Amino acid sequence: CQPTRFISRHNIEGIFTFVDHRCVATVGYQPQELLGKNIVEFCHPEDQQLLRDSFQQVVKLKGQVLSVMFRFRSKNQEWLWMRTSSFTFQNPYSDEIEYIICTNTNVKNS
Amino acid sequence: FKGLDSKTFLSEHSMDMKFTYCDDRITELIGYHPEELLGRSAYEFYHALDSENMTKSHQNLCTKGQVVSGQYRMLAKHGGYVWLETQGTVIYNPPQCIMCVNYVLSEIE
Ligand SMILES: O=S(=O)(c1ccc(Oc2cc(F)cc(Cl)c2)c(Br)c1CO)C(F)F
Repeated sequence: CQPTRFISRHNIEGIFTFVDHRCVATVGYQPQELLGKNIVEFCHPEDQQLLRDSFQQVVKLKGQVLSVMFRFRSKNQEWLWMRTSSFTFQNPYSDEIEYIICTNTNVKNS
Repeated sequence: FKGLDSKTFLSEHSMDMKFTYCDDRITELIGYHPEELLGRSAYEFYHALDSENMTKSHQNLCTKGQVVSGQYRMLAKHGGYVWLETQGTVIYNPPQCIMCVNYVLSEIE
């Protein structure tokens, strides 16, 4: 039985710049409801600073994976536990700013 | 008991909803220092149960140009929530920014 998961890309600030349509089954939103918003806007107030600090560190970790668990507000206004695994990508043929790639899975907290 | 002016404060936002200015009155009322709000979207601060209603109110502000929010909760600096009603107005130029007149309906809960 597959976990429910979807990919997103963010800028280093946390704003969704790409959202895989598997999000509709995972959290209920159409990709265009997430695009242009900061992931922290969907995050439980107790988890928002950890999520900001996580986006801040992933760029220091030399392209290695950083994981975070946090409560994400579904389209039904319910808090779902999400495990986001993130890493940076920067194309070495260029000097363009790195962006962050995330995989977002609904997980159990137990 | 507080007088009307003391429960009211103005804020300004970019069209992406991020704070670009907030009156210092917010500090006594909700705990935030204005400069800590700057660059963060309004959406970071709505209670979950108000979120969808605010999104709809925002659409209305963008289609109509002015809207009154009706009653919502802002996350307070040290946790809990304060109830607010806001009058929002879009300032358009030659949209440029959104001006919010915010009235506190409750203490931190
Ligand atoms: O009334 S609106 O125009 C509106 C209301 C609040 C808004 O921002 C604030 C200002 C605050 F002081 C605190 C909080 Cl939590 C949010 C904003 Br931005 C709008 C415009 O959509 C509509 F969206 F509700």
